[PDB]
Amino acid sequence: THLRVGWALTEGYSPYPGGGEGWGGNGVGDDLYSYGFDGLHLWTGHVA
Amino acid sequence: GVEIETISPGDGRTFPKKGQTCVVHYTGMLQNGKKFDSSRDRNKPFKFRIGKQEVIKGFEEGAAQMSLGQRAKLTCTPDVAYGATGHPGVIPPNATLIFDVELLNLE
Repeated sequence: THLRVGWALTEGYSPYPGGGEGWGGNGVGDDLYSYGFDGLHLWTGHVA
Repeated sequence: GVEIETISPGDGRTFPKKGQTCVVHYTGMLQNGKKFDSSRDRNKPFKFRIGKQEVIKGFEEGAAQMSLGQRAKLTCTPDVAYGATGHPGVIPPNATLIFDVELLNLE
């Protein structure tokens, strides 16, 4: 189960439910425009 | 080299007694991000007894360091796990492994 807390831009961050990028299921931390962390580790640019 | 980082907290006191089966759920994936096995997909808890060489020695050691009701992310050195030649068609040679094991029950 996935749950991230963080912030995002109004233009760069465009979540489309579907393929996205990487393995799929891109959240706030996956987008480089947005910044967020999930529990233990932070997420920026789709890398933990 | 095993590094047992704690994904979530589990009762610290409980620890795997020697010569006892450990009921675990594991989701192993490669270093680069490719996922190759997931015990949740099999819908059955994988069972293995500590002290035997059935499972990878690094995995058994990490489970020994792990505690009941606690999930962790642990990395196994390729020399420990399928060093010279990997499992054919599954793990490439000289490649590291990443696991995610939960010790739900010890019975």
